[PDB]
Amino acid sequence: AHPFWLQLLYFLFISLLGFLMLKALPMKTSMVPRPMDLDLIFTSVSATTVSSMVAVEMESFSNSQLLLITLLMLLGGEVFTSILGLYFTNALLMFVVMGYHAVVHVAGYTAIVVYLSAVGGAGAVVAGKGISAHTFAIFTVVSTFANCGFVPTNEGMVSFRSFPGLLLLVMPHVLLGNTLFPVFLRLAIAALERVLLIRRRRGGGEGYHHLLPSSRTRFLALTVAVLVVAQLALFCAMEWGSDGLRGLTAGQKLVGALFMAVNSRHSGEMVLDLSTVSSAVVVLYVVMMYLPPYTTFVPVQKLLMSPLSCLAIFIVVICITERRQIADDPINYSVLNIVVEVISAYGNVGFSTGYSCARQVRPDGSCRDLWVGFSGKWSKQGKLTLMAVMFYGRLKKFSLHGGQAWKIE
Amino acid sequence: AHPFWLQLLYFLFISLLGFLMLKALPMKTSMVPRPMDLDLIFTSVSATTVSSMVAVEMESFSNSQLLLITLLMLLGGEVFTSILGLYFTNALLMFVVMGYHAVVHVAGYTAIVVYLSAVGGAGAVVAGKGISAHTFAIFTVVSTFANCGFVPTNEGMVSFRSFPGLLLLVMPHVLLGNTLFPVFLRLAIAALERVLLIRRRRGGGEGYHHLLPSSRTRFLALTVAVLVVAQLALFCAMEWGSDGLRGLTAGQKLVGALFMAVNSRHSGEMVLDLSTVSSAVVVLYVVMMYLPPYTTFVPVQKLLMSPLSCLAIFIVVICITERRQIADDPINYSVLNIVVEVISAYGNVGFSTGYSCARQVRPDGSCRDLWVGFSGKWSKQGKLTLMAVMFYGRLKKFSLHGGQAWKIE
Repeated sequence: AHPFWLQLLYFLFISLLGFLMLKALPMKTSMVPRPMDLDLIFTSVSATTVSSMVAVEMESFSNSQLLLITLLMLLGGEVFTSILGLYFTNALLMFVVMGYHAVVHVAGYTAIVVYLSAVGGAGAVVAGKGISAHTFAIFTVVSTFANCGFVPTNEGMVSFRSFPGLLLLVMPHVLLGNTLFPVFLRLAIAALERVLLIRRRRGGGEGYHHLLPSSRTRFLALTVAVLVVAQLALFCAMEWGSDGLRGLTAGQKLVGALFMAVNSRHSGEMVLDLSTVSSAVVVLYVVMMYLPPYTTFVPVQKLLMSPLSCLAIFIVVICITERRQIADDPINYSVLNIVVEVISAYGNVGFSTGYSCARQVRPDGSCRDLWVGFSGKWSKQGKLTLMAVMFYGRLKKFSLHGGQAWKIE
Repeated sequence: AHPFWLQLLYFLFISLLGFLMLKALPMKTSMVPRPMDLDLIFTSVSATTVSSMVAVEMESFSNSQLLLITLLMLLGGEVFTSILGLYFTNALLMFVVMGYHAVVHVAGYTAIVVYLSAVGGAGAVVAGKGISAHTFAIFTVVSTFANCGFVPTNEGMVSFRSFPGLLLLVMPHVLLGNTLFPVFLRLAIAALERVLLIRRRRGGGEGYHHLLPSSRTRFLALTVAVLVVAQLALFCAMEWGSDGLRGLTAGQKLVGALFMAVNSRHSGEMVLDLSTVSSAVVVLYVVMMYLPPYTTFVPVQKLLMSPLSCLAIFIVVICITERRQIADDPINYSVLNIVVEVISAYGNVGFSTGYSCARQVRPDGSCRDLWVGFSGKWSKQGKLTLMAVMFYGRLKKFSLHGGQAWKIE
């Protein structure tokens, strides 16, 4: 069995199960009609293929569907699908990877809740939202760590903006579950060595696709900081006296800047909104957000097309069939925003510029803009194509090749 | 001597000489003040690195500077720089390549002028422009064939729109000088064989970077038609009842559609305007316009970055330093338009969406919009960065590698 097919079926079945059990469960309170089936399946797909693509307000979700999405996105986190693959490849490192999965989860949702309760601060916010502190902590942890980014509140982290606690206490899980997974894996195996030599020193790699040679661990930790600090520097050199950053203090704004820079890689947790930000920053986000997480700067089948060519074709489709809204509301439906959304689907971040109705070239009729955050392109065909891009991007490691026959000079 | 350095100096010196002799020569009539030095050097760079980037109206150019640009873009056409490289590599195929250069030029500017004179039709247009029929034919031929696209008239080919003569009689030179150069080279060597075997059959290639194995000639002629027909089909399936295509007949509109599809690769001659065209067509143009001309679908130094990464960095720069106009006039300065311009500089097509002032979100003050056609980003820094992209894109064959150290999963 080709692991591509196996994981495709895994994700498809888990998404279907999540969608069904999300449809069944009660909705928060009773005054919100259940969203159309497409929105629900979109939320299930986003949760499974750890990303975000909110597409449905998170304050319109019960405390039961919150746990459902918790266990729908955990089953779909990178480390888990890695453990589930090791199990089949084992029929001993699986034990340690699962142990650290559990350890980091426990630390996360036993520290976030402690911060929430002990020091009130931004504790009344979640209480007003109707989300329990325990459920909020669980959802955030199983999201952020799985590098999903789904936040319990409609605001996202902008509600927790102006409070650095849940930003520096959450991001470490972004840096502990998706990109710097091998680095901390090796670093903790170094401590475990007190008691497992064959896993450390160079060899066959134990057939573990998420383990790298020691050289590449340190060299991938370099690419990260150099990209994280690059995004942080650009965002602090462009959007520092911006309109969406005025009421924050210097430290309480740099916290959000670092959160955005770190999460932009493959987590997708937003504290700002990607509409009042210069296009030279969202372009850098797109560029640093298309890159696969184990992409390293090492200074030391023919019918398939390259991932960038596939993204080009998908953007071509999104623009080809969602006309009459690009030509009607160009500011909101700018090809920059379309590209950002498509490459968020592909990169499994879930960055979204939203659909602030104030940006319409001309306000027509009743525009009671929802707080979904750019629920795709508000067309069924576009939502389906975006979900296809999402599924193609989750299993990107099995198609990253491409090209070949497209032979350049 | 690394040929990259030699050709860089060649292009730099030729551009400087062209700029100086363009500054010296009289301007058309006397009522047009000479454009600022940056615009003149921009025109020289565009002519040298066969592209377009009009940046200065062509009806404000004398009949002497027209010949200057004629001989400034010929010296810079791909075939010529290939012959000049063969000369140095010869210190016999140089003779045949030069012969066919001359033959196609002669046919072009002895047929276009014949069509212009014999059948009046769109002959009064150029007469009104003030451009002589002979000079118009020369400029068009030395442009189109060198795949430059500079058109003598301010309109471009939209003035010659509604007249298929100068569209199907010019495009063949687009398909005879840049992309299907090797195909016709081999096909004509087949006829010459009547009299040169070692150049045809597989061997060392004679060190000719513009010659391909017979298999790749037929396989590159495939990629072209399949891309040409793809662009033609998309443009005819989207922009066929458009506003900028209403007054044309079915055949007289399909002629322009085919002209746009064929020229979009590496010529850059516009009959329409890239503002009243759906973004799903300009996106396809960008995708089919970043590809190098000898790119084939074959179904049978560490500090450098990949060409797409370099383009990403250049677009990041263009957006980073040309702020306050993206946030002030988003419709005209859309990142889609910026990307189109940057990848036109890189691909050496010279496609330009123009700056129709009607597209401003709010018309402020006196906007006497020029007919330049998107003279860069109307900022000196942006014009310089665009010229740098242009020079980096002309000698793309010497940097197409890149990446390496950026090691993906």
